[PDB]
Amino acid sequence: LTDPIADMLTRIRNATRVYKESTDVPASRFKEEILRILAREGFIKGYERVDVDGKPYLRVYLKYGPRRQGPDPRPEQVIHHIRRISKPGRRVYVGVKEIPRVRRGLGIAILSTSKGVLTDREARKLGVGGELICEVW
Amino acid sequence: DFEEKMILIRRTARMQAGGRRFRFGALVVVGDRQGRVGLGFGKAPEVPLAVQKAGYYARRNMVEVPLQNGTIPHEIEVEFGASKIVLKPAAPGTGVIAGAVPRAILELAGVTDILTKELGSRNPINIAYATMEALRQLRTKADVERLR
Amino acid sequence: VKELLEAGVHFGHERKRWNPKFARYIYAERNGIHIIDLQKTMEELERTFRFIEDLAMRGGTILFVGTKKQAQDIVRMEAERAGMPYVNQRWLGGMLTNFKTISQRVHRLEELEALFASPEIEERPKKEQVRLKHELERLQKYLSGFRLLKRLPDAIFVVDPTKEAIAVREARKLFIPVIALADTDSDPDLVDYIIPGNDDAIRSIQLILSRAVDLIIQARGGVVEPSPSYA
Amino acid sequence: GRYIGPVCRLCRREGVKLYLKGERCYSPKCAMERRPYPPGQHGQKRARRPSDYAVRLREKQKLRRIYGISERQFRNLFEEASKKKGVTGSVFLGLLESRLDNVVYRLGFAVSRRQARQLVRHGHITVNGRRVDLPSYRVRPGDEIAVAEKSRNLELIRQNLEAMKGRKVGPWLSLDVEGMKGKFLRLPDREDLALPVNEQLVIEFYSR
RNA sequence: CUGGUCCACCCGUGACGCUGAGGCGCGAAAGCGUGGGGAGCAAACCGGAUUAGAUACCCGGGUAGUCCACGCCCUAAACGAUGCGCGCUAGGUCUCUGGGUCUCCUGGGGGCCGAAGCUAACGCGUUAAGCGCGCCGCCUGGGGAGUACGGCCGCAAGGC
RNA sequence: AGCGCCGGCCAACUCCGUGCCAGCAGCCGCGGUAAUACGGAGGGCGCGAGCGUUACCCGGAUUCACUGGGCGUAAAGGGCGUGUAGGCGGCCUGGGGCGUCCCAUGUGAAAGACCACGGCUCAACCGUGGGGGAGCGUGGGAUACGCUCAGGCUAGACGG
Ligand code: SF4
Ligand SMILES: [Mg+2]
Ligand SMILES: [Mg+2]
Ligand SMILES: [Mg+2]
Ligand SMILES: [Mg+2]
Ligand SMILES: [Mg+2]
Ligand SMILES: [Mg+2]
Ligand SMILES: [Mg+2]
Ligand SMILES: [Mg+2]
Ligand SMILES: [Mg+2]
Ligand SMILES: [Mg+2]
Ligand SMILES: [Mg+2]
Ligand SMILES: [Mg+2]
Ligand SMILES: [Mg+2]
Ligand SMILES: [Mg+2]
Ligand SMILES: [Mg+2]
Ligand SMILES: [Mg+2]
Ligand SMILES: [Mg+2]
Ligand SMILES: [Mg+2]
Ligand SMILES: [Mg+2]
Ligand SMILES: [Mg+2]
Ligand SMILES: [Mg+2]
Ligand SMILES: [Mg+2]
Ligand SMILES: [Mg+2]
Ligand SMILES: [Mg+2]
Ligand SMILES: [Mg+2]
Ligand SMILES: [Mg+2]
Ligand SMILES: [Mg+2]
Ligand SMILES: [Mg+2]
Ligand SMILES: [Mg+2]
Ligand SMILES: [Mg+2]
Ligand SMILES: [Mg+2]
Ligand SMILES: [Mg+2]
Ligand SMILES: [Mg+2]
Ligand SMILES: [Mg+2]
Ligand SMILES: [Mg+2]
Ligand SMILES: [Mg+2]
Ligand SMILES: [Mg+2]
Ligand SMILES: [Mg+2]
Ligand SMILES: [Mg+2]
Ligand SMILES: [Mg+2]
Ligand SMILES: [Mg+2]
Ligand SMILES: [Mg+2]
Ligand SMILES: [Mg+2]
Ligand SMILES: [Mg+2]
Ligand SMILES: [Mg+2]
Ligand SMILES: [Mg+2]
Ligand SMILES: [Mg+2]
Ligand SMILES: [Mg+2]
Ligand SMILES: [Mg+2]
Ligand SMILES: [Mg+2]
Ligand SMILES: [Mg+2]
Ligand SMILES: [Mg+2]
Ligand SMILES: [Mg+2]
Ligand SMILES: [Mg+2]
Ligand SMILES: [Mg+2]
Ligand SMILES: [Mg+2]
Ligand SMILES: [Mg+2]
Ligand SMILES: [Mg+2]
Ligand SMILES: [Mg+2]
Ligand SMILES: [Mg+2]
Ligand SMILES: [Mg+2]
Ligand SMILES: [Mg+2]
Ligand SMILES: [Mg+2]
Ligand SMILES: [Mg+2]
Ligand SMILES: [Mg+2]
Ligand SMILES: [Mg+2]
Ligand SMILES: [Mg+2]
Ligand SMILES: [Mg+2]
Ligand SMILES: [Mg+2]
Ligand SMILES: [Mg+2]
Ligand SMILES: [Mg+2]
Ligand SMILES: [Mg+2]
Ligand SMILES: [Mg+2]
Ligand SMILES: [Mg+2]
Ligand SMILES: [Mg+2]
Ligand SMILES: [Mg+2]
Ligand SMILES: [Mg+2]
Ligand SMILES: [Mg+2]
Ligand SMILES: [Mg+2]
Ligand SMILES: [Mg+2]
Ligand SMILES: [Mg+2]
Ligand SMILES: [Mg+2]
Ligand SMILES: [Mg+2]
Ligand SMILES: [Mg+2]
Ligand SMILES: [Mg+2]
Repeated sequence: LTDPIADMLTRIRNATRVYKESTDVPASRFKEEILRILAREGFIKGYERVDVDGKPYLRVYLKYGPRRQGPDPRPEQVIHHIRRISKPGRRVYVGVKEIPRVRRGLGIAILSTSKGVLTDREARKLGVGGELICEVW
Repeated sequence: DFEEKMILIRRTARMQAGGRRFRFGALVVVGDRQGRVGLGFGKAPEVPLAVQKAGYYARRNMVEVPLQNGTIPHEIEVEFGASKIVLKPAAPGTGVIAGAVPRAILELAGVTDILTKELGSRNPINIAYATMEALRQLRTKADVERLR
Repeated sequence: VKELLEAGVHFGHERKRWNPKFARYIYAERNGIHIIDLQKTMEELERTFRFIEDLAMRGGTILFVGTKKQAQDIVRMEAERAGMPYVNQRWLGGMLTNFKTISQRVHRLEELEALFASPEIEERPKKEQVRLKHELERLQKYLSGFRLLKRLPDAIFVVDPTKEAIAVREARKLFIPVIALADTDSDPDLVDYIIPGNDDAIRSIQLILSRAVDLIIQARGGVVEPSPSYA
Repeated sequence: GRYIGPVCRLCRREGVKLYLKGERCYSPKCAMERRPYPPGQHGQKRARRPSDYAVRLREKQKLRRIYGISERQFRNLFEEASKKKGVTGSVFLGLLESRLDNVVYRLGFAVSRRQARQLVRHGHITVNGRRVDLPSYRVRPGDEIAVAEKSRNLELIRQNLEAMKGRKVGPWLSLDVEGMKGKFLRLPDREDLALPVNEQLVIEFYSR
């Protein structure tokens, strides 16, 4: 594996398209900090440190919409969209003043900064920029 | 009742021995200019029969779009096969800046201030359908907070 | 009105010929045959009937759908006993979605009911008589349970959602709720109020339809004793 | 310069009465009140559905033909309104209104803007004292638009003031009759005028 | 004599990994050089038919070549017209080959039908053309043209 | 008062004349005796001391695609390996602080541009004022990620 972070976001995105109750990602002290923001901003029901075959994992409990009317009774997503911004191929750095407003306000840009993992809102609050991790809505 | 606008009228032909035989199609959008729009594509052996039929489907397929002082809430991009439509929020003084097809939709939808752009295939039929699915995916601050 | 001896009548069947969505209801696979949790079945039986019971004391229509051999006659029993429309033979395409034109054909049935109610012109051609009398036999075979239906149902009840996916689709398109008995081969998500149980043993078809039809009349005025059923 | 031609053919094309003459406009000898159909050989032929473009051309031509103004100056104002803060439609309409020849016609000093121009052009008008012969002057709030006294004692101004005794003039305008002098109070809200023009469509014309 | 590979055990090393501009090797058939071999087959070629003609298709012959050694050539519908590695996203069935307790479960390959999703459609679908990250190669209207000029390779044919 | 245009794009329609002729033409295409498409006329459209043409630049062109594209059959995966440089890289804990982010500070001439006012009777033009940014030098600050050094782990990889 070459991008641990992206893999997680992809594990989540894929798992939500079939409405899994939960899903497992290989653990990391940085993946957690991200997952923390993901839970507080209300994208996921939460997470917990599990083990798979003696190996550390993070189990993520997925959150969806209500049962729906019509031919497609599939509920809406809570995470409609999640994808890497910065990459190993190309590191994306933004100063505070150039931090983008995800979906006119309805979504967040998770960012890694020299003052912890913050959202776009929090970055302007704390007054710092950094590597743009991903955007989610 | 709602206001009707014909978007497209086209002739198509099929083949049989002794010649080609025709059929007309009608793209029809319908709206109240208060946040409720409908799009229907009507096909029939003649022109007015087809337009009528489109209007019937047009009402049979609606979508309640959340205007906010005449503009959509957030930016939306939808691809329908080959065609792509872009929608962007705009200030009061802006007006509607759109191609004829998404314009017809957004005027009857009551949208008065929006920036748009067509991309990819500009097939009117497909562009039309694409724009609806974009509207159908617009969500409010409430809708976003409500889900989470 | 429920029970705990449904395992004394079905507990489900069918092998690894399943729908993977139904997994949440299955307990184990026994003799190479998926066995449905009956505890799970009742839970829904509660939920399902609660919906039915609300519809009964509001007095709203129900459509009974079942055309497999196992549920062939056993619907005509329970449906008339509830006095509500059913389909026993071939479920015609578009009965709900194209109701106006489908029902336009029942007015021919009622038209044949008129003429062959004696006498009005038996001096009509011998071939003409033969045709219409034959035509009556035909219509009766398919439309018997559908004439009772004079408006679009508030819900429909199905024996096999897989077998009657056509029906389920129409109801889905018309926002008409779908209540259904369904074993492991069926799509759970496609059904609103689900009865996860055997849909082949004429035992379980009886228990589920009857106790439904029992629940039907019970909130409509009175109760009755068990219904006719060939063992 | 300006259009300077047969003016009734305009209205007949626009399908609306544009009150471009003054007196004759209200008489039943009006062009519209006799022939409400387009000028030329084919005016009575049954019209075919006007293209999306056609609609926006007309509305712009309408708003422009109202002011008797050249397309350049029309364009330039629109642009100035396109850069300037707020609802572009409002600012454009206001800027079109703040023209001296228009203010002169509005305060009723003249019967037609066409006539209102020559009054400005021939020095017959003044602002805050000084003489102005420029039909394009940008009237601000606080501008005292008066008739030059050397032009006060003239028939044509009298006849036209003799009609301005009790005619009310917009919420953004004041007037002192007899003294032949008025004032520009503020920029006209879109509400203040009910011009036969959906000005949103004008913006949309230029966005091509 | 010798390569790759799979399984089981879960014993050893401690990120030693993935991709890969150049480079290097390998590279079906036909073709070339030197020397063998040569039954059958068979470009070229000869004849017999067919035909308007038949420099073909069919028939009787038939030399290179097809075979071996060593050395060249380096092309292709060299194809899955699908670059390699990795993670995640229902299952149903046929098959090959391992290991368990062998009902069956679990690996690694070979097909078919298919969830989700993709796609212009056809169709793909845990052997992805799904969802993602990394690296390389390649595309930018048809013809002119894989031609010309230059350069490098080749005995030449010719290749890049 | 002129100039261009009135088939579709694209706003503006009728008569005569010609008869694949004469001619029009940016693209689609017009004319072979019923032409809104040629020439003339009337009428109409658009601009206006200008109107049109040619030439070039950007735009439309998301048609070199960083924003923001593609390669099964549309143009496009190298015939296949092996590997150089390069690009990219698992989990944990520390040190450095290069990338990265923050603050202070210097520079970023004037004119132009943007916002406000003002001078020419307006405007064009011009004057006074205001807002700045990138980018680099400097000092101070931060450490999540990328980096680097150091010490560990076994999930990748390899070996028994
Ligand atoms: S008279 Fe005045 S209003 Fe009536 S047509 Fe002539 S110009 Fe327009
Ligand atoms: Mg980007
Ligand atoms: Mg809504
Ligand atoms: Mg399309
Ligand atoms: Mg696409
Ligand atoms: Mg907004
Ligand atoms: Mg295209
Ligand atoms: Mg096109
Ligand atoms: Mg069954
Ligand atoms: Mg001029
Ligand atoms: Mg007027
Ligand atoms: Mg504006
Ligand atoms: Mg008034
Ligand atoms: Mg523009
Ligand atoms: Mg070990
Ligand atoms: Mg060790
Ligand atoms: Mg390699
Ligand atoms: Mg190489
Ligand atoms: Mg070879
Ligand atoms: Mg060979
Ligand atoms: Mg040779
Ligand atoms: Mg040889
Ligand atoms: Mg020789
Ligand atoms: Mg030889
Ligand atoms: Mg021989
Ligand atoms: Mg021969
Ligand atoms: Mg011969
Ligand atoms: Mg010859
Ligand atoms: Mg031969
Ligand atoms: Mg031979
Ligand atoms: Mg030879
Ligand atoms: Mg030879
Ligand atoms: Mg030779
Ligand atoms: Mg081959
Ligand atoms: Mg093959
Ligand atoms: Mg292969
Ligand atoms: Mg190839
Ligand atoms: Mg090709
Ligand atoms: Mg490669
Ligand atoms: Mg075995
Ligand atoms: Mg397999
Ligand atoms: Mg398949
Ligand atoms: Mg599908
Ligand atoms: Mg794709
Ligand atoms: Mg198809
Ligand atoms: Mg499979
Ligand atoms: Mg494989
Ligand atoms: Mg593709
Ligand atoms: Mg060319
Ligand atoms: Mg070319
Ligand atoms: Mg060559
Ligand atoms: Mg070649
Ligand atoms: Mg050469
Ligand atoms: Mg090649
Ligand atoms: Mg022109
Ligand atoms: Mg024509
Ligand atoms: Mg026109
Ligand atoms: Mg005549
Ligand atoms: Mg001639
Ligand atoms: Mg010409
Ligand atoms: Mg003709
Ligand atoms: Mg003629
Ligand atoms: Mg002409
Ligand atoms: Mg022309
Ligand atoms: Mg010029
Ligand atoms: Mg260009
Ligand atoms: Mg570009
Ligand atoms: Mg790109
Ligand atoms: Mg492309
Ligand atoms: Mg690829
Ligand atoms: Mg290949
Ligand atoms: Mg090669
Ligand atoms: Mg290396
Ligand atoms: Mg590195
Ligand atoms: Mg790393
Ligand atoms: Mg470190
Ligand atoms: Mg630093
Ligand atoms: Mg400066
Ligand atoms: Mg001034
Ligand atoms: Mg200045
Ligand atoms: Mg600026
Ligand atoms: Mg600075
Ligand atoms: Mg550190
Ligand atoms: Mg280390
Ligand atoms: Mg390992
Ligand atoms: Mg090993």
